[PDB]
Amino acid sequence: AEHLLKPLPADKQIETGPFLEAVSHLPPFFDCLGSPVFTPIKAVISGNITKIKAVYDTNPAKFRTLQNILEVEKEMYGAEWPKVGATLALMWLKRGLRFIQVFLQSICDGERDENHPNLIRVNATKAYEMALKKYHGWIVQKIFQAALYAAPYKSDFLKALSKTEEECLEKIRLFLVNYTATIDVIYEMYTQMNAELNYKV
Ligand SMILES: CCCCCC
Repeated sequence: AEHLLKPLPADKQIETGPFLEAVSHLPPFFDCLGSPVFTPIKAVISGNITKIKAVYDTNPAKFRTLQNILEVEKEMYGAEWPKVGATLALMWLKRGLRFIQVFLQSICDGERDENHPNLIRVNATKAYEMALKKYHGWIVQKIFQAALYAAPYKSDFLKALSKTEEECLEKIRLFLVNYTATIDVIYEMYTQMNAELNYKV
């Protein structure tokens, strides 16, 4: 029916396996209505999940938590870390996840352009600016801007998730609870561990 993220534990040590399982339900929503223009945002999530899963699967106990991934790979790659392995993949994945969070939260808070109430371009632009734009050069920005501008009508977007709109929005707010908390904890980990990088693609 739905797929909520696990509750945050008190130690804030998110388990890798259930994390990957949960967020693996997110790329299909880019398909529930999607031309190839939206593939760039989808791929920031999808391609990066695949990279992390690959590392985790080699040794699930060693990479049991996301914190484990960072500390283990810091030991493994030394001074090349954190621009390496699953650490780098998750550094980008958290930004894709953040895009989704801000985009969905914006919609749920009833944020819109009064001139275009059935568009979601202001919501998508807001999310892009606060999640991803900072790490994007001019070339990649155009690629993403093309996707953001091709966004579907709000009514079609909500319809697709619900295959009322107010009841749909209610369910998104519930999903956003543990989803938002989890992402914030991952951002905070990256800062705490000095794993965050600022280079642009
Ligand atoms: C594209 C994000 C949709 C998330 C479904 C709750």
